[PDB]
Amino acid sequence: DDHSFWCHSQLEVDGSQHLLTCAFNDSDINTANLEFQICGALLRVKCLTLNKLQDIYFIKTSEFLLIGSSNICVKLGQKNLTCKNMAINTIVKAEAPSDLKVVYRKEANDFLVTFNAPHLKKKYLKKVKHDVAYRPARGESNWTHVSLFHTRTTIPQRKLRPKAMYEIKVRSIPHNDYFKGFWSEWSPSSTFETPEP
Amino acid sequence: DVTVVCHDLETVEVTWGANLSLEFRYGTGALQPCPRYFLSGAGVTSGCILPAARAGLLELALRDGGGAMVFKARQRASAWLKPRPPWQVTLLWTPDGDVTVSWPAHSYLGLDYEVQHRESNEDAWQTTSGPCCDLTVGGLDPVRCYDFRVRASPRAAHYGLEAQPSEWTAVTRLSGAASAASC
Amino acid sequence: YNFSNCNFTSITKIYCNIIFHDLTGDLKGAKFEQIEDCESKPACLLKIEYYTLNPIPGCPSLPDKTFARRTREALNDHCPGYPQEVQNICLQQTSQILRLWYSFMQSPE
Ligand SMILES: *[C@@H]1O[C@H](CO)[C@@H](O)[C@H](O)[C@H]1NC(C)=O
Repeated sequence: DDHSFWCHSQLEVDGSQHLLTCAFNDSDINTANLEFQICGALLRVKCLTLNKLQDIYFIKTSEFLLIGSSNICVKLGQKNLTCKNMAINTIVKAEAPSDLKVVYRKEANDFLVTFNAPHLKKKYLKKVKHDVAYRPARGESNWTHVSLFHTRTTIPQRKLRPKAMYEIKVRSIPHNDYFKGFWSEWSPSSTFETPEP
Repeated sequence: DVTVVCHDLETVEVTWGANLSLEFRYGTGALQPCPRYFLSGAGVTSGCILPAARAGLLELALRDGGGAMVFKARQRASAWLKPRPPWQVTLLWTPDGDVTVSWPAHSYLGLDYEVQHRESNEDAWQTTSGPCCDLTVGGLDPVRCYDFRVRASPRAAHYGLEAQPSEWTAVTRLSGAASAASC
Repeated sequence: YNFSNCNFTSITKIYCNIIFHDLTGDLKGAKFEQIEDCESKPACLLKIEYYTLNPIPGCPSLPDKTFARRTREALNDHCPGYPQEVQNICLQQTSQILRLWYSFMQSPE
């Protein structure tokens, strides 16, 4: 009997439109005839109803003001089961970085890590904080994390085991005094090999 | 091609290059002549420096001999802002292994500061940015020498897209656990 | 209306992070000589509101553009008690508005 849910927004998804996604915390829930409705802080309309796709609800729209809060309600018919007030601008999930690449530089005794940061080309929210994580590809290790505000970093050779394969991936989160939210999905992982010492 | 730069919200420098003349005014008062031209040996003008006002619209009228308009503009002087570089940069090793970079404030708001560093041994600069008047740079090696430099960068939403960053400060060299003669 | 009671800090964050981008986005590099200035945040907001939400001949749709609706919403949310077409004219007015925002940013409260 728990209809608790989460939502996140994503800006400028396949063009100028923004995406709102919500889902129930409990996946073992009878979603029979349940709908998600968002009202308030919209440009031209009072409310929008989200579209269901398997276990998630979404709406891609131009209507968000990105100013002020909206009520998001889980409804059964005209009955509100649970409503939460939240601002689209404070639940932004960043887009994942892409094109992760690692090059060994012998002259520098290090590894140069580069990736592409999609927010740089967007209209709003251009600056994100990145999180690069790496560890050996085989076996269990605590990931090493590197926090960055740009799209390159270096790893000194000596920091890594020799003659080994590493896995590496990167994610991003909004870093903006107005837009706030959540970590992106991880990039796909890359792997690279370390040389003899 | 005429250029306009507002130096640190103190002066406005207009540069061109016949013999052009410049009139200017703030607001809707009377046009006034350039207070000081840059002149060649033959006495033909190359530019003008005039005072910057922090508010009010600066109208510029650059005319040919004969009285023809060759360039006009009307914007706040700050539209062309280029700040002075920060006056003196300080680097302080914290016990954490961080370096606090600090500088004196400019006399006006709306600037970001860009701090760059790299090993003193032609490698790429690393950048971090923030508002006045300090920030922290982590992960430095206590026994290596680093170069640091800073510039002030007018915020686009505050001053607009024709403003530009200051020159970089002269390099300040840091030595964590080493003397200055190690750098 | 008297804009002296607006929360300028909130309005500023909305302008810097949204409206500024909407304006520059619409102008696409076009700019025009500036007509008016203002010297305080309240006085600039008054002009901004007037330029933004009052239609003018040649651009009747101005108050309906996204940057304009967002301006209206920002004032509503943060100011207590706040209540054919030629593209070149639209651009001219949009350019005036952007520069009044710059004046707002540079002015004292
Ligand atoms: C050129 O114009 C400037 C500004 O009016 C004037 O001071 C100067 O005498 C002129 N020089 C000549 C050679 O006409």
